[PDB]
Amino acid sequence: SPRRTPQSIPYQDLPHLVNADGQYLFCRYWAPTGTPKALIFVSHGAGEHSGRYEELARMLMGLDLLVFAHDHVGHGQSEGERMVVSDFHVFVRDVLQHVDSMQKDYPGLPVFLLGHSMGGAIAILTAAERPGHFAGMVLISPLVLANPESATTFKVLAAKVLNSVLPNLSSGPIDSSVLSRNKTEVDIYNSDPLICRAGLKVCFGIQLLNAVSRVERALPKLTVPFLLLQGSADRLCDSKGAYLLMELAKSQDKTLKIYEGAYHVLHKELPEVTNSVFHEINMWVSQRTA
Ligand SMILES: CC1=CC(C)=[N+]2C1=Cc1ccc(CCC(=O)NCCOc3ccccc3CC3CC4(C3)CN(C(=O)N3CC5(COC(=O)N5)C3)C4)n1[B-]2(F)F
Repeated sequence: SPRRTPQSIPYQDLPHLVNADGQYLFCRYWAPTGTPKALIFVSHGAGEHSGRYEELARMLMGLDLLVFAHDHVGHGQSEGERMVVSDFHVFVRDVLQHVDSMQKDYPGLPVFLLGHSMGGAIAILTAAERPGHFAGMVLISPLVLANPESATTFKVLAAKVLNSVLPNLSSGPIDSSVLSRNKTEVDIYNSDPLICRAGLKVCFGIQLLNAVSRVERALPKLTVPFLLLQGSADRLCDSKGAYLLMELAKSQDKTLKIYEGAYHVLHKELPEVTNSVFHEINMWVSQRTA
């Protein structure tokens, strides 16, 4: 009986990678027909999975980048208790393993990171561990500062869980209605069986708060070029965090675009926003691969 995804598919039938904890991570690749000009790792966020990046990945592949991703532990088709992580650094360690593996297979190529929300915090922390080694980072509403209502809710609950033994204490789910003004994208999110929409475990929310704390400490070490895209009406990642990232990162090549009125998932927003997001990422990555 082979090791299977949480959805019962044998890993031997799928692209995969075994992490340092012996857990199978489901992997995705979008490689061009020609010779790749760069590599780019796509880092998905909490609750979701790498298949939600199909359209972005196909655009980047069309620029002759080799796009690759995996489902973070506890997410999508990867192993692990759902939306649990022993420590947030597991996510960063696993990204670095996959990046290092791909860099061996495609030596000499520059490597970019792209991350949304929790995946953007992962990307920041990944780049901060390897100053000078990444060519650029694209951040879509990265988790730099949590929505303050969410932060206060979990900080109070964290007091219970950090002082008692309450392993399964949960709060509300990530609210789908604040993900996007595009109702069809909200409905798609609520329909995808690979998305975990349960109430957030307090221990997982604690790791999200750990991510915020570690991102703050990482900013003085962050020198990678980056493009930062942020909606002004984001009720999940506070736009104040995007401004603070622009202020505190030491990168010499940093650009912020604010989408006025837009919600959290900018690459799945109203068409005017999403089209701009795709266009801006295309141009920014193109300029830095040439
Ligand atoms: C007056 C009032 C009363 C109450 C009660 N509220 C009030 C007001 C507000 C305002 C907002 C909220 C709630 C907003 C909400 O849902 N928080 C969820 C909990 O978040 C956290 C919990 C702990 C730590 C940190 C956070 C914030 C992070 C940011 C992410 C949660 C989103 N994720 C992420 O990586 N990605 C990928 C996704 C999925 O797929 C996509 O495509 N992208 C989303 C990480 N309230 B309220 F509290 F309801």
